[PDB]
Amino acid sequence: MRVELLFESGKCVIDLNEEYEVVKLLKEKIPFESVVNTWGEEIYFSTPVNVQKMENPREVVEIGDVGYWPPGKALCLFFGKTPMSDDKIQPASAVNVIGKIVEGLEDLKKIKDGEKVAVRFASS
Repeated sequence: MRVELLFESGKCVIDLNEEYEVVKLLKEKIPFESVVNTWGEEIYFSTPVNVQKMENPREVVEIGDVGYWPPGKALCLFFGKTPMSDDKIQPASAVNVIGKIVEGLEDLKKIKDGEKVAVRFASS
């Protein structure tokens, strides 16, 4: 299940495996908009969904994967090493890896902490 994220500065697209309740429940809440929040070298936003179940949790990811941040109802978008590591790009919590940054991996560095995402399903 694709999802395209347009911002003011640029855009990306992320793609999420439909085996997961959160992806199905997100289908009720797309398109949507949000404040693009930032933390070091990741971007997240206050999603309108609320699920805390996690079918495939991890404690580190690649520079091009996507999770959900259940405890704060946020997304994540990991595109560099945040300040919360030493060896490897560990996130703020044991987040699932349910999605992939299929696109946008350089334009994410040029966003601000408020470039108004407007999320869509992609395949427009």
